[PDB]
This record gives sequence, C-alpha cells and structure tokens, in this order.
Amino acid sequence: MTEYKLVVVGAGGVGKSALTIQLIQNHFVDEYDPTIEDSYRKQVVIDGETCLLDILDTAGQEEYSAMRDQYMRTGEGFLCVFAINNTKSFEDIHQYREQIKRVKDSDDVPMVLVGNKCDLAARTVESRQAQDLARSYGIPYIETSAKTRQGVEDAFYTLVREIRQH
Amino acid sequence: CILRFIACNGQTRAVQSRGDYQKTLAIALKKFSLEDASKFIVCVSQSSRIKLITEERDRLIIVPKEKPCPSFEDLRRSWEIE
Ligand SMILES: Nc1nc2c(ncn2[C@@H]2O[C@H](COP(=O)(O)OP(=O)(O)NP(=O)(O)O)[C@@H](O)[C@H]2O)c(=O)[nH]1
Ligand SMILES: [Mg+2]
Repeated sequence: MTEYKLVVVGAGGVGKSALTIQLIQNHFVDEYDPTIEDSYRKQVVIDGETCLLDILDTAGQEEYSAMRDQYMRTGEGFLCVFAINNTKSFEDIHQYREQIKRVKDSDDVPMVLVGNKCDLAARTVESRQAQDLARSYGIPYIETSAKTRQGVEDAFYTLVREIRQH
Repeated sequence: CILRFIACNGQTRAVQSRGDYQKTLAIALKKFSLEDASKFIVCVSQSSRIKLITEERDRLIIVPKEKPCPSFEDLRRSWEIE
C-alpha cells in the first residue's frame, strides 16, 4: 500500500485547517483555531489505487516560522493555499513557492494552487490572476470552498495524481 | 511549552501548555476529538517499555487510562528521533 505525504501551505486564516478537516472528518469547521502543527491521514481509493495519505497541516502564523524547513524537506506534494478575499495571501504564494523549491533544491516539486473561500461574495483576487500565476509555475489551479465543500476532493486528489507523474 | 501529542494511530497534534497537565490534556483531546480527561493517560515510548508519565516533548502518546497500550502506528510515529 502506497503512502503519499502531503503538506498544506499558506497564509494565516486562508482555510488550510478547514479544507483538510473537510476531506477527512467531512464537515465544515466554523471556528478559527490557530494551527501550530497537526497531521492527519486517511484510507483512500483514488483512481482504483488504494493509498494512505499523510497530511501535514502547517501553521500560517509567522510566529511559528522556524518549523518550515524540517517539514518542507520530507513532503512529496504541496498544495499552496490562498483565500480569494485576501489579496496578501495571494501575493504570498510566490515566496512560499520559492522556499519550497529552495530547501528541496529542485525546479520542479509536485504543487497544486488552491483558491479557497470561493463561496464568499467579497472577492479581491480574480480567477485569471491565479490562472496566470499557476500557469507560469506550470501547475494546476483549483477553486475550493471548505464551507460548500466545492472542489475539495479535486484539490487533494489532483495533488497525488501530480506526485505520481513526477 | 509547546507539546506534540500522538494518538488515533498516525495522527499528531501540537499544543502550547503552561504546565497544567489536566488543562493541556483537555485541549489535546479536543484537537483529536475525544471526550473527558479522565478516560485518558499520557505515555512515552522509552527504549523497551511504555512508561506512564506522572508529572512533567516532540512525542507524548494519549492512551486510554483503562487499557494504556498505544497502537502500532502510535508507537511507530515515535520513529521521529533527533
Ligand atoms: N466562508 C468560508 N470561510 C472559511 C472557509 N475556510 C475557512 N473558513 C473560515 O476561516 C476561518 C479560518 O480558517 P482555517 O481553516 O482555520 O484557516 P488556517 O488556514 O487553517 N489558519 P491557521 O494557519 O492559523 O491555522 C475559520 O473560521 C473557517 O471557518 C471557506 O471555504 N469559506
Ligand atoms: Mg492550518
């Protein structure tokens, strides 16, 4: 049985812990509880393949910075998360991307870009803006809603389908 | 000051404590989805025995007070050594 390591990375409050818990415990966390570090793992069958994915939920607060290296080393795939009503979280995806390919020392690491909270009316970041960025990185982009559960599976599954092809 | 608890098989959760064992265990059990800090006890895999910590780590195992033997993935998670 295959074991895929996934690391969820992004600015604070963008919806990493919420997206994760929705895939696993299947239900929307309505509260904000600053994550330090939590790891989940579930029995899943993706494309007929039965795998056990180990998901590392990162801290978005810069106050829990340091930890970044250690966990970015031992992780196969990375899904970068930004909230569509948080312009800074978008602009922040760039520095995350670099820190990933910097510690890994590789110009190509499995990586999906997620646009979360797309269930909200507020929207300071257009989908093209993301499309353009994901494109120049050579990676896929998915818009999700931990609340409405939109694209949540699409995001994580595409990330494993990504690791395999690489 | 910032503890890492192992439980529900592989799963781990991190929390910040100020010394109060009971309060911290409570928060920890919340992060794992388990009720009441009486049903549980903390144990740390040490060399060749599941020692039960009385009063204080990158590894602490929440295990049921009744039958305190951590799962194989729980014990396996302790592979993390520095
Ligand atoms: N409308 C809406 N709110 C969301 C969504 N996902 C997250 N939230 C809300 O935003 C808050 C923070 O989300 P959370 O997942 O905890 O963010 P995080 O990225 O894990 N933050 P941290 O890095 O500190 O752990 C929570 O109250 C949660 O309910 C979403 O898809 N839609
Ligand atoms: Mg988080």
